[PDB]
Amino acid sequence: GSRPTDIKCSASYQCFPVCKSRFGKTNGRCVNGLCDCF
Amino acid sequence: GSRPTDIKCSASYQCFPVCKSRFGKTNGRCVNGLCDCF
Amino acid sequence: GSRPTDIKCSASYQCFPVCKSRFGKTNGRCVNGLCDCF
Amino acid sequence: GSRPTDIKCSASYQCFPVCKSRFGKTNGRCVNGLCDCF
Repeated sequence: GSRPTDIKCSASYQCFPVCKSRFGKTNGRCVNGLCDCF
Repeated sequence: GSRPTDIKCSASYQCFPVCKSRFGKTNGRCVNGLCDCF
Repeated sequence: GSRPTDIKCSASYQCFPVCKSRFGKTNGRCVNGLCDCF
Repeated sequence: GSRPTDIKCSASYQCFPVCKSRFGKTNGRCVNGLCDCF
């Protein structure tokens, strides 16, 4: 499933290292100012 | 070959985590406002 | 425990590659303008 | 000991994914607007 985070963002490119590091996930999206990982 | 994305960018440095995570590619380029991976 | 860096930042998303590269750590936080890793 | 790049940057945090992807290197520095890796 998806993993929402508390990491703030303004663009989805910013979410890829977070999503990889924290959850081993290879897809990230910046959704309402927060990284969401899937 | 190259793998285009829907990830918006304003500089090529932004594309490296996306290109690595999604496709295992070691180069990203911001091309017409979108990340391209190779 | 935590490992400080002198890598400058304005948001915590920026610190994830730094913390991974330097210390193998999967959490980064931008704390007073510098990456801190844990 | 460094590996220079043609990747444009404004801050050293931006160079960590570049340096990892291209050269397997765990340190990046933004030097005169370009990523340098070591």
